[PDB]
Amino acid sequence: SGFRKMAFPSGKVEGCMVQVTCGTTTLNGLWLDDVVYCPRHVICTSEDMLNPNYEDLLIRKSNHNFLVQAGNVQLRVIGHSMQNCVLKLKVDTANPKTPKYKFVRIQPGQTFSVLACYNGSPSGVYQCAMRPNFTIKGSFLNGSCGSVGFNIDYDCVSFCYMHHMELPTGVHAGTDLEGNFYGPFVDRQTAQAAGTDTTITVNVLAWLYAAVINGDRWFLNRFTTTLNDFNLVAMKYNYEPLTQDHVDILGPLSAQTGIAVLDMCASLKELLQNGMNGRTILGSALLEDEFTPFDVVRQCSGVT
Amino acid sequence: SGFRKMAFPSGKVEGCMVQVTCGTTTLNGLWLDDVVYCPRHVICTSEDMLNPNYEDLLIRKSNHNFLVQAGNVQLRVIGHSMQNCVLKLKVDTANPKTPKYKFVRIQPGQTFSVLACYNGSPSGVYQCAMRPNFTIKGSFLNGSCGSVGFNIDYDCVSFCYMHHMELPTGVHAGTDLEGNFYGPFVDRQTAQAAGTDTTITVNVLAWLYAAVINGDRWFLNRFTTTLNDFNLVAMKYNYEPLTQDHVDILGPLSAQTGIAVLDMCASLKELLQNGMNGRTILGSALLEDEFTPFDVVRQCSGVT
Repeated sequence: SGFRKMAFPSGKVEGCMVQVTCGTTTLNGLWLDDVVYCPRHVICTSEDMLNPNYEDLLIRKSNHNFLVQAGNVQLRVIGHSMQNCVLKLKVDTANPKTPKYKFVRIQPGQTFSVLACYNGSPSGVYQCAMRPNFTIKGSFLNGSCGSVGFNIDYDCVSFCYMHHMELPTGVHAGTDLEGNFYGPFVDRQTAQAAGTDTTITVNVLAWLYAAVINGDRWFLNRFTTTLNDFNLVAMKYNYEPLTQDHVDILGPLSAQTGIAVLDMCASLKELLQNGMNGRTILGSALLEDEFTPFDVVRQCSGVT
Repeated sequence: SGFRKMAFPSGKVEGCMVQVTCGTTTLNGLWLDDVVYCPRHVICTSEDMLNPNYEDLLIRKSNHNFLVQAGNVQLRVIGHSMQNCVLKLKVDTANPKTPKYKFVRIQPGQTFSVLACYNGSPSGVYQCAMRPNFTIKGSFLNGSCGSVGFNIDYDCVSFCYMHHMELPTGVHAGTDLEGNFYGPFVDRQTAQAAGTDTTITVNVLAWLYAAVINGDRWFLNRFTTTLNDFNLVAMKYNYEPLTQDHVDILGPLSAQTGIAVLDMCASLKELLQNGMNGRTILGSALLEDEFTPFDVVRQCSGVT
């Protein structure tokens, strides 16, 4: 019993973190096989960040200008290339701690663990969601760039995020491991406003199922609804529309609890309309949306 | 910017987790040097848990009855002893991944990371606090016993908790690594009710400092208070009394923000009396008390 914002164990990723320095910029790199992946803005001064031409800045850089340190041992850089917004530094040594891995590009609403790093050294691990506006609400200071987001399926690390940018609003933007930004963001210090941070409806419903499983049941009401009726209310409250695909994904939690998805929708509808009235659900005074249906099943079933 | 419930990177602890089986009971062990530490209730059937005599049950157990598996390799048990509520299984092999470590007994209000494990395999990491009633609000299923709580100071893991028990209220109880329960709890399936779960006042104040640092300032008011006046209000709201020792501990955050501790107390007093009025602080609708002043400084300064 109990339900926590739980991150993946970070060890497999800790084994991959390195320091990358180019001139006076130091950030983090991900070392997988004989390639170190890092944000291309490693090559920028803060002056350059205002209007960088990455291809032109990169011409002035040689392999030996990229200083890669793993622990307190230097890696030899034998090649470098730019792929979208990441650099790939080819080193002469395969990371002996390379886990089984994949690069995945996640969808908004999907959750992942972040290993916050500074100078190639892990400081902390926390759980995030790709927001519907393609920001993430992280905890990142100067030097945190190249920190990565990931999921683990048994022994396979799926890397889904690399940290590049903080927006003036103090929310975060970054890339998949192919260097493609999530959403419309760019690695330039310019006006970049985020769109509406809508609530991830399917995740709230999952978390209400988590609450029922863990004994928090006060919000279960006598009502049901339809997807169309629920969605009129979702729209009004800046919740994402619920699809039949979301209903299908919640099936296992519906089955485990015996509460029909549309009945839980009607409970959520009343919570939106009435509020919590000073009550809590799983120790929260607001409706939590950074647990996926898969997260709730995993945590409630104890997958390793 | 941003402020997250952040756990220590778990890798150093993942390297220590093993499976312990005695008869039909399987739980987790901590392997440090040539000793495996596990809950003594590994020797109990669920029938035994109703009224166990551990010394008498232990007489019927030999070294070879304790099956210790690290990955998919068996460790040879060459000795066993009971220390308070833990067993110490001496094995013939020092854990080659033993980090620098200490055993510490933490005080209520202190926070730590939990590596939730099943069958010696890590499932997740999350942040906890030793509650003022000496419970913790964890996420633990059958098989999670022997999962450990820890802090890390650079490269030294301080182990402070081992998971033993879920109370009928679905809150958690366990020991330090000397096998001494936190609070009055026992490793027996009996009536054990928790006392008042008071709010860790110094931790709330730390988290309000975190909020100011991270741009959330709407709750800063024009008032101050005294420790005695604040404490009259704390008492009424089931907050722990604030001491001058707590004020001293908040000094660095006071200094960084220029907000006197007693001014932040007066802001907290108004929040208690007025509520949040549907507003949030660092994405929470309630006052968070599982960040210590040290946690806020660490996360806000990026210690590795």
